[PDB]
This record gives sequence, C-alpha cells and structure tokens, in this order.
Amino acid sequence: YEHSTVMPNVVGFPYKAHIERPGYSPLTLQMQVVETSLEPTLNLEYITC
Amino acid sequence: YEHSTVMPNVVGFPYKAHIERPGYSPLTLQMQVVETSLEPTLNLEYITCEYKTVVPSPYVKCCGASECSTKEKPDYQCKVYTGVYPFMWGGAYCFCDSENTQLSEAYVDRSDVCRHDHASAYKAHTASLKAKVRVMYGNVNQTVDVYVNGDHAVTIGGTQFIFGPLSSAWTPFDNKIVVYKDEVFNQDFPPYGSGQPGRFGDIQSRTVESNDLYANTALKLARPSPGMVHVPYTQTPSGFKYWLKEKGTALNTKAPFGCQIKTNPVRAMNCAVGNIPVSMNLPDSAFTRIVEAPTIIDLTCTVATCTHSSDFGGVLTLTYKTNKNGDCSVHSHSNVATLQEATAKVKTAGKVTLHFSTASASPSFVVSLCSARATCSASCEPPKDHIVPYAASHSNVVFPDMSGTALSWVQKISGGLGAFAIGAILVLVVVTCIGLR
Amino acid sequence: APTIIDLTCTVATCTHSSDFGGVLTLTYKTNKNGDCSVHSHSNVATLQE
Amino acid sequence: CRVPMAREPTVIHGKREVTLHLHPDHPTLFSYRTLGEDPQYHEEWVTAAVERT
Repeated sequence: YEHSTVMPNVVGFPYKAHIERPGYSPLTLQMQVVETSLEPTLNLEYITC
Repeated sequence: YEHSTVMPNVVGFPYKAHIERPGYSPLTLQMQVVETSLEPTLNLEYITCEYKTVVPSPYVKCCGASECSTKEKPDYQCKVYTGVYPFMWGGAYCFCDSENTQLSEAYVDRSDVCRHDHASAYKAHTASLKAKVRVMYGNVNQTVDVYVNGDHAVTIGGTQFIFGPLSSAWTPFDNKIVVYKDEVFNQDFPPYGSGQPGRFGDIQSRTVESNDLYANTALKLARPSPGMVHVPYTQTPSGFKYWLKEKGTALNTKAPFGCQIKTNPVRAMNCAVGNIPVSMNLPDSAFTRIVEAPTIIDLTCTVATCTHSSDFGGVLTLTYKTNKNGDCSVHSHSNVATLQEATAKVKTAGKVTLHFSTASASPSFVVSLCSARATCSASCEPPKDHIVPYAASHSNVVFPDMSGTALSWVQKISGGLGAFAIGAILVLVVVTCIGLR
Repeated sequence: APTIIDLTCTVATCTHSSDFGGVLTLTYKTNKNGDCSVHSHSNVATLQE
Repeated sequence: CRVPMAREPTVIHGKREVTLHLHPDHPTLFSYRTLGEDPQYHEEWVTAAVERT
C-alpha cells in the first residue's frame, strides 16, 4: 500500500505520519531524524604546506 | 409455519433469512450454497474415434484372371487390375509374362483401441439443477444435498426445506455438445450417416460396443507400380485427429458466469445465475417465546466506520436498553447491507457491535436487533486496492438512499430551484389575477 | 480494532511552549478495550503520544 | 503421469486490471475468462517471458 508524505528535516522532530487504509484500522507511523550528514564531492586542486 | 424467500445463487454468499412469527421472538436463519452441479439430460447421438485402414494382402491370381468380389464392409473398396507383373523377391512370381490380375482390397474399421480414446457426441436438451446447501439456525450447522426443482423436500432436524425451481433456465450447454475426455465443446456435429472426410465424424459408430461404422472416408485404390506388390491407397487422414488439432477453445474456458465444467457425469458447477426460491415449514419448537426473549428498548444505530469493500468493511454499534442477558437474532431488513453475524449476544450494558458489508456510498437499512428496529445510516468510503482474491459479500446495490450527501446536495439545489419556480408562478398568477378582477 | 463513537475535545490547559505545553482529554464511547492510533490532521498541533 | 507446475506469476494490481509477469521455461498454456456474462475468453501458448495484462 503506497503512501507518500513529507517530513521536516529537523533533527529530533517527532514527525507522525498517519496512514488511513480503508478496510483497515488507521495506523500512526511516527519517525524522526537523528543526524543528517551532507557530504559533498571533492577535487584536490593542490596541497599547501 | 410456512415461510417463502429467495436467495441469490452465488456460491459462498452468506444469506440470512429473517422469519418473524407474531407472538414469538424473531429468528434469523443463515444459509449458503457451497456447490451447484447442473447436469443436462443426454442422448448419445453417436461415437467417433480414429479409424484404421485394414488392407488384406492382395490376391494376385496371375496366369489367370480374378474378379472383383464385392463386399459390404464400411467404405469397402475392391479393385481388379490387369497386365500386372508381380516381382516377389528372388525373381518373377509366376511363369506367365502377362495376362495377370491383382485383387486389391481395403476397407475402413474402428481403431483397435477406442473404448479408451473415443469422443462422444451427445445431444443435450434439458438441464437439471442439484445443489449442496448449508443451513445454520440455532445450532444445527448442517449441510444437505437437494435437487433444485421444487419437489425435493429435505428435513434438517425438524424444519423442512424445499428449494423451488431456479428463477432462470439459462444453460451454458447448447443443443448439441461433444464430450471428448474432459471437455464439453459446443460444436454442431454432422448428423449420423452424413460425416464428411477429413472433418469431425468421418467415422461414426452408433455406440462404443455396437458395429455399424458409417465410414465415408474417400478411401481410393490405385494400380500398383510395375515390378512390385504394394496395394497403394489415398485415404484422407483421420478426421477425428484433425478435430483434436483444430478443436478450438473448449467450453471449459469460455463458459459464462464462471461455470466450472466437469465431464464424467457432464455438468456445470458453481453456475452463478439467477435466484433460488426457498420455502420453509418450521415447527414451533425452533422458535422462542417472546416472554423469554430479552426485550429491547431504545435501539439506536451509530456506524463507527463504513468502507464499502468486497468483504465486511463496515462496523456499526447498537446502543439499546435491555431487561436481562442472553442471545437473539439480528438482521438487516433492507438489502443494501449484509450483516456478518446472525445472532448477537445481548448484555446488560447496552452495547453490541455488528460488522456489515455494503456497496453504496450512503447505505440506509433498518437494522433489527432481537425484536426492535433502528433506521441505520452511514457515510461510506471506497477502498483502495483495485483487487482482492475473494468473491463479493454484498449484493451489488450502489444506488444511495435519500439524505445521502450526494442526494442531499441534489435535494438542496432542486429545493432552491423549485422555490424559484414557485415564486415565479405565484408572481405571474398574481399579475393575471389583478389584471382580470 | 475497537470502535469509537461520540468523540469530543476538551483542552484542560494550553500554553504554547516549545515542549508539549498543551493537554487535551478526549471523551468517547467504545465497545471494548485495546490500543489504537491518535493523530492531529492539522499541523497547528503536534501530539506527543 | 507426472507433470511440472510452472512458476507462479508475479501479479501486479491495477485499476480494474492486472499485469502478469509470466516467466515460463517451456511452452505452457495461459487462459483467462471473465466470469461475468458473455466472457472475454483467451487461450495462448507462452514460449518466453511476457507481460500479459
């Protein structure tokens, strides 16, 4: 059963997705982030010492 | 107590007859068909099986002259040749140089084995229903086999059930059928004694054991090539075999209404067509005295959630006010909803929960708890699966009831529109009145 | 799943603090006992449970 | 007489229709009939992977 939602990218924000499947009891699916590494690609232009 | 009702002829549909005898507590009666064979009466028009060309060794009466000794075997062929010089191994066959005869002969005959590999050609005219039904009232949990014609009367622990004739006489089998091994084709076989070479029934026996064998098969002889003793013939191949290759889509794969086909006692099972009228004679012992059935007051519907899914996708709770504890029947008088349970347990706390299926966005049905009533309503939801592996559990009633949000909006526009029309009519009439008087 | 009927809010006290500074009690009428989901469809509130 | 049971297909649900991922390994049959009224029958010999709807 597909279900698409959007959460706020805020660490420690107790987001609570709520899926309403007709013919079934609605299910609350709580989820939260704990750390979001943002690693960029690099190119070593040169080294200075 | 005579009671007549009609149940849909859909295998696996939990129908629930609700008999209400005045002076007695209402009794529910849930029953459902589990299998419905449909056997048509047959006449064995004839039987066809791969032929076999018997070719007796030629009677080469050389140094003389043989004669065509005609016979009466099926498609018998006898040919007499002249100026023929057999060349049996090791040298000529007789001291003459010419003036010789070969009495070639060949005739058709049923294959050595088609008691095992024949294809009957029955001709079916009249159907005959036969159903296995389960009934659950009080506690009998019994299943019986009945002939659905209105004359078979089955007694199930007291009560007597007679399943009237099927509402519709629809029969998947056409006038003529052809049963080979496990399929029953809706073919149109040629009538006996008129089979054509190559197609179905070039060989036609009246019965598996009988010996008539109308064998029109274009068996034709030809003169042997010089210096050899063959008996050449040019016979169109087994017509029966060609039927096997070009049989087409067997009825098993195109029967309407999902009618599964079986062969040995040729029949169509689980045919979901029409209704089955049911007449029931009940002894008083089955019923329950009113004074003993817990009375119900202040009955009220409140649908917790409705989803018109194929299965029971709606839960309604009834709030009541009883005098004692026990069990008694429940049922939905209307048809837009079908209850799962038949008998619910009533407790001092005025709360009982029932599960119901439906197929309308805004169903409305008079629930009946024990002996009371409550106009029941709901605002239903459509499921999101597009597919389920089980059949329906709700008569396909999709038309909403008045007071539904769909119709309520229609009522609102019409009511406002109607008032506008009335206002114009009144204004025009008043204008006409003052103009006259 | 247990069925719920006659649902109504009543907020004993709401202080829009950073944490869960608002408490609301729901009075209902069920048929049995169990557990099932709770969620606030609107975003102006965020439930803890 | 023994006979194999072919690979079960990978059903894919859809609006009022399915799309089966037939995965045979030798010529098999495949026939679907709409068990309503006046069905839409079908019968074909599948020889390789197909995506019949």
